[PDB]
Amino acid sequence: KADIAIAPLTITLVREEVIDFSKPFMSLGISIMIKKPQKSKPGVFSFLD
Amino acid sequence: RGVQMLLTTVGAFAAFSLMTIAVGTDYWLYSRGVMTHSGLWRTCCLFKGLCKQIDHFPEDTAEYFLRAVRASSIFPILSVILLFMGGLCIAASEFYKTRHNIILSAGIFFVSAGLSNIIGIIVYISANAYSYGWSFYFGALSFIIAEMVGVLAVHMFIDRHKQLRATAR
Repeated sequence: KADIAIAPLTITLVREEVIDFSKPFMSLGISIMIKKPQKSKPGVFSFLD
Repeated sequence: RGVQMLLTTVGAFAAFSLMTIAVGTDYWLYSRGVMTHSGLWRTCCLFKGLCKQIDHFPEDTAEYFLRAVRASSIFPILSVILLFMGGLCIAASEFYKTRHNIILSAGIFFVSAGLSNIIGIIVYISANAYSYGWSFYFGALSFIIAEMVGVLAVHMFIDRHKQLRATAR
């Protein structure tokens, strides 16, 4: 149905069994998403801080 | 003699009335998403006129303890009940003062109730984190009148103690 796919498709072993793949253009990995640490209320711990 | 006692009595009555007005309404003011007043129990906006209990305690363990103290106004309500108990003790000691030692304990409980009301004012100021209400200033004025009434009460107590020490010799 298509000729070539230019899209972020994950290159796996089970997808090599039917089609081919070129070399990766951009490497990546699994990351950690947290919020930015803003100013939190320190409270009673501020006296001997 | 009795004039200073009547002045202390009406000062305690005025401090209790201003504490009641501070419990009642218009303690603070906060611009919500237009200004809105609050009296440590419910909030009222300036739609305009609707009132609801906005004292929702949920949305370290010391933060949860501070939230539990700021919730339901545990300090100033018990402070006002202790002021009522001290006023009842002063009214019971004003008529037929048989024992000359209950006035000292009543004044000590009155000063401790004022200190607890100041601690509750510190809690209510710390939990606020824009303007302020008039009942907060009324509660501060009642705290000043309570401090002066405690000073006058212990002054009359040491005068009565000096009179008893002079008559006992």
